Amino acid sequence: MREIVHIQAGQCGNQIGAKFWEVISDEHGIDPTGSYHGDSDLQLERINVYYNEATGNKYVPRAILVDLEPGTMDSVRSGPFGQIFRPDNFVFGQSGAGNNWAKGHYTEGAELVDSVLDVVRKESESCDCLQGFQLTHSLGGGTGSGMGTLLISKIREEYPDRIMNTFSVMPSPKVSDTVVEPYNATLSVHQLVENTDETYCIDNEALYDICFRTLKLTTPTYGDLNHLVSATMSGVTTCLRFPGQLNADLRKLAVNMVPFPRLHFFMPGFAPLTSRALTVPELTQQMFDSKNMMAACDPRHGRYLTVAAIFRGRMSMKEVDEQMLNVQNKNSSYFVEWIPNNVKTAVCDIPPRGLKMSATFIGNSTAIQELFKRISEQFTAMFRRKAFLHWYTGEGMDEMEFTEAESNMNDLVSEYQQYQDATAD
Amino acid sequence: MRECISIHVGQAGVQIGNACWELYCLEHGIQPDGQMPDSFNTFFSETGAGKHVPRAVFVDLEPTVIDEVRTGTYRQLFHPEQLITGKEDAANNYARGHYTIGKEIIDLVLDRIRKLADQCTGLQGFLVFHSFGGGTGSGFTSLLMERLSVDYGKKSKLEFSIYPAPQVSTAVVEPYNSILTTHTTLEHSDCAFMVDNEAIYDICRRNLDIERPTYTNLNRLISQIVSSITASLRFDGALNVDLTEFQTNLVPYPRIHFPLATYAPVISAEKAYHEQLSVAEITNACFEPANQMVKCDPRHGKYMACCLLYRGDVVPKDVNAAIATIKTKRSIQFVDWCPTGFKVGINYQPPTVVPGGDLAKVQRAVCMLSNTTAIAEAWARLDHKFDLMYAKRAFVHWYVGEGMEEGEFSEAREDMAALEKDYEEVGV
Amino acid sequence: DLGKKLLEAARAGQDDEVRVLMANGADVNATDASGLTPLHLAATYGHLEIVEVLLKHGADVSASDLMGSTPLHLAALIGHLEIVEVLLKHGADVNAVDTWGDTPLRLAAVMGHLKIVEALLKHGADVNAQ
Ligand SMILES: Nc1nc2c(ncn2[C@@H]2O[C@H](COP(=O)(O)OP(=O)(O)OP(=O)(O)O)[C@@H](O)[C@H]2O)c(=O)[nH]1
Ligand SMILES: COc1cc2c(c(OC)c1OC)-c1ccc(OC)c(=O)cc1[C@@H](NC(C)=O)CC2
Ligand SMILES: Nc1nc2c(ncn2[C@@H]2O[C@H](COP(=O)(O)OP(=O)(O)O)[C@@H](O)[C@H]2O)c(=O)[nH]1
Ligand SMILES: [Mg+2]
Repeated sequence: MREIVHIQAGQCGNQIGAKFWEVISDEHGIDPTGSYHGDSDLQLERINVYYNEATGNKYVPRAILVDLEPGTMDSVRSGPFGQIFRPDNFVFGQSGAGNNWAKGHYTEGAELVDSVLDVVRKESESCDCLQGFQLTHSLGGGTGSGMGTLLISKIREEYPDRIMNTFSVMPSPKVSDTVVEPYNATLSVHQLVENTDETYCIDNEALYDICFRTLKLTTPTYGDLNHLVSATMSGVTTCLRFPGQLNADLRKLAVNMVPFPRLHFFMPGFAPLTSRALTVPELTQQMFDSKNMMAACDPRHGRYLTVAAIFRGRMSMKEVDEQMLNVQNKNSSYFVEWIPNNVKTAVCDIPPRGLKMSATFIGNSTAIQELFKRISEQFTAMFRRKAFLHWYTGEGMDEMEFTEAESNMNDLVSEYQQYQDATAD
Repeated sequence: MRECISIHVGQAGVQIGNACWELYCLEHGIQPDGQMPDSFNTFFSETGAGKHVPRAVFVDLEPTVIDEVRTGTYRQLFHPEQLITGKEDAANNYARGHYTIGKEIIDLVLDRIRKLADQCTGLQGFLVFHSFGGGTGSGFTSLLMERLSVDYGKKSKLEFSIYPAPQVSTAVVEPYNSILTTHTTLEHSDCAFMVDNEAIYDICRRNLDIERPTYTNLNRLISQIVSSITASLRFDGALNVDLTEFQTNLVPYPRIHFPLATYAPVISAEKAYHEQLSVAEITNACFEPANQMVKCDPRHGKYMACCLLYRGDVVPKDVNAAIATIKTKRSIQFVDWCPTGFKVGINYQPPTVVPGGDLAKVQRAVCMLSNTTAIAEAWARLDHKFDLMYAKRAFVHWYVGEGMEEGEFSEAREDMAALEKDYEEVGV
Repeated sequence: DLGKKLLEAARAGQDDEVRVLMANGADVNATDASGLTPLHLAATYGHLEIVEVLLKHGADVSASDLMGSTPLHLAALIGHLEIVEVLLKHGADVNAVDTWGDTPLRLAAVMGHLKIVEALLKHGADVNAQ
């Protein structure tokens, strides 16, 4: 039945996860009590992918809410859709992770991990045919980063034949909670490279840049940044949630989007960039523009290994095809010649809320190395001076673990460079 | 009796199967419930109640496509045991279709095939419908073809294979699945009819004036061609009366078993009253590359065999006069060791179309089946795409993680290289 | 050992302990095994009051550890603006180069500490020369 199990960990993970649920519930016609009130049968056709059927024609998100900080329970439960979640799916600790990856991965997180897995098991066992897991988290904190990656590795050992998909929020000094963010993110990337099938790189640096460019914000709130995350999350899951020409799940997406196992970090994009009707050529140009990417990398500095594009709304499907082929013909140098027909387009008749037409971009680009280089350079600046190292070693971590994570991220950067320079011999 | 069992594997196989059985019912006068107000007994079994049941098996690794058959217009035509579904698909991965996922349903599928075979008194063999591109269409078909060669050693096996096209919803790994299935099926198939999605797309756009053809539009055209090929097995003519004859008439060299099908006329139902096309006009159209099922240049190739299958108001002397003109005005080069003659079949029933469909009802139609070395161009297109990706080992990890050895990609490509050489050797 | 105690107090931000140890003869310029002084530690960990107290009682503003790191490099790396301004005012070498070839400006820029980048440039930080 192609069910997905959704997990949200830490402060960022729960904030973006709640916004995803509010946005997709609106699209599917599901109110906060779990009742359906829409006008289309297409809204309920694939409802089972994200929602469990409850008593008396009600729908309940297949969602697990995790945090080491107790205050997260309260904020979610007080949100507009707070009541929609199953109360026994809230797995919360009391001490917090103090923005420390080691606390999330080895201490507080290791103590709560079994309780989460019991909830994951209960949801998984009730699925007719589990597609896989979707995890929302930041890489810059302690819980989403440390505990999220511990959870991923434990799920990978218990469900080895199921897809692991993440929506991973990359830290930026432009939007920063602490200077230990490069350590937390590097330690996490190392885990993501090995244990996830596909990761959507949601870069806080790119979110800040979009908000500055579009709303002239030098001081955006997490609400401003999250508007872009929820629009993107809705767009990238369109073909999982809605009936259409496409007969596909997360594995089929991973198969066609990931040519090399480690190179599974996507650069998401979105058009039009609104705030809290464009023509098909305008949507297409905007979708391929550096200014519309949710990862702070210039696509023009690399090459696309693979591209997926999802158009939503009533538009000329002939115009979409012509526009997509035009991008590939006129700008052949930005796509690898050794993966034939590596740009795929899908069209969904249903547009998102407050928009008549939209386009969602999913790029597997070698330019993503710029994001990893940025984190690596900040990691190295901090690690060379051993600043804050006792926070991690005090939790039992060894300095070699830092050196190893550093080397693996640099190996990932060199792998992207190798394919960027590869020729179709 | 001389029964033929049709097997539809994966989405493309099942959907084309739907269009074929819809058209067979209309041709034979069978209603969607199996009732009829017999030469067609080769394809349809008959119950005590007078219900005509297709000798068909439908297999898919995920249930969505077959569920539409189970609840649609023809829900009472097939018995539930003939419609087999798994829970998880092959996710465009040949290795999942063949190894990991396929191994879980193979025995059940063979058990269901055996139940149909037991109802036969003179089983000729099988007609296998599948895509080259899908993980199920590629992987599961090759596993089933391997098992059918062991379990039914003397039986003929023919294929109707959907060849991938960028204009028609292809996927990036489809050139791999195509080469993988071709390699493993080659020694288990007697004759295979490739259907290039781009050729069908081109015909629908050019002749039916459909800008963006749906799977329904494409499949109604494919079923019209498939029916033209299987008519001889369902109406008891004088040409291609048994599955064995397809090999005898079209395949002098066993590995070179891919005949080019050319069909005419394809006319829009929504176009102004036109004077009906003569035998000479529809025959001339058989040598027009635009009417081929597979895109290739036959002037670059040599003919090994050629069959012309007419349907409707077709006088034998008019066919003989049309063929005489073709040996004069046109340059049809046969290989120095082949008879040079054209084999002719005529079925006098007026051609049948789906009521309200895109195709106009015609007085006379023709399907030419020619074994030409020009079809090697379609193998070269797939091989080039395979080569680009394989040189970098792009996507190979997905296959290796699903019970397949990496060496199988090299063994498959070497076999394709030998097949391209077989064509080149015959072509001179 | 008073030296070890003052290094710990400056790192932990124990304002009262720092003043008590210094009254007992604690070496204001004591070093740990890596060459870090109480001023390096107070500058890294954002203890402004301790930075000011150490500077008033003989702390070397431009002391180098074994890797050539000065308190200014560390304050600029971690992003402590007020500490950066206090060190500069007390004569910290704005263009000090550590073993990796980094200056305080380079560290502030890599870590995205824009206000510190501005403050360093205003106090004569040389961008084109290390
Ligand atoms: N002509 C035609 N081609 C089709 C149809 N459905 C799919 N295809 C083609 O078949 C290929 C995809 O293979 P599928 O048959 O859909 O997939 P599958 O065999 O079910 O296998 P998996 O989904 O990978 O498990 C592409 O090249 C499609 O264009 C159809 O109804 N008609
Ligand atoms: C469940 O959602 C999706 C699933 C898939 C695809 C996709 O992008 C259009 C999706 O939407 C984001 C997909 C992606 C990329 C491909 O090539 C790069 C491809 O060959 C093929 C595809 C898909 N197939 C087709 C014909 O589009 C199958 C997998
Ligand atoms: N985009 C976005 N980033 C957030 C949000 N909340 C926190 N962050 C980022 O997440 C990182 C801090 O991790 P956080 O999730 O608060 O910590 P955790 O609770 O220990 O996982 C920093 O990079 C923050 O900028 C949010 O709602 N949206
Ligand atoms: Mg399928």
